[PDB]
Amino acid sequence: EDALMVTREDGSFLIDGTLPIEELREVLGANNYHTLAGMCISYFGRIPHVGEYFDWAGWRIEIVDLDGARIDKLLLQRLN
Amino acid sequence: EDALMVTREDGSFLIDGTLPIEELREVLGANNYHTLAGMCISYFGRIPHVGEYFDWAGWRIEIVDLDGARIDKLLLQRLN
Ligand SMILES: [Ca+2]
Ligand SMILES: [Ca+2]
Ligand SMILES: [Ca+2]
Repeated sequence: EDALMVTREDGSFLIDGTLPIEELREVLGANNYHTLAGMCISYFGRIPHVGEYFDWAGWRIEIVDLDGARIDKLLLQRLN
Repeated sequence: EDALMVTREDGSFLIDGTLPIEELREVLGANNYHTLAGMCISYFGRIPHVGEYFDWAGWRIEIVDLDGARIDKLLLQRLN
């Protein structure tokens, strides 16, 4: 089944909302949530629009796909 | 229901694979397919991996989310 994380040409990451935060911490070298999508909902306090973003642990996390209410895909880019 | 197209902060577009090609042509100012996902499958001749891309009509089209076999979200960026 679908890869949970993939690397783009520029080194940024496209990541499934279900990735556990523990695993996210490990792969970036960087509660009321235990997954990436959960962390997003916690931060925005609502279901974010695609294209909204926030910064966390020296990374920018941008919503890139929703499936209905599900935060399905995020883009992670290291802050410059 | 879900927006078919959204604009990112840098002006690039995140677009649903179901967007018809006619409508895509209009929004970019730019068969065996009539949708964006269809055009992708036609180009690759297989279901592409997330992060694969091609150039078409002065734009780069990058796969950014799959749902199983469905090409669910694409990133469109104007070639520099
Ligand atoms: Ca979607
Ligand atoms: Ca997906
Ligand atoms: Ca999806």
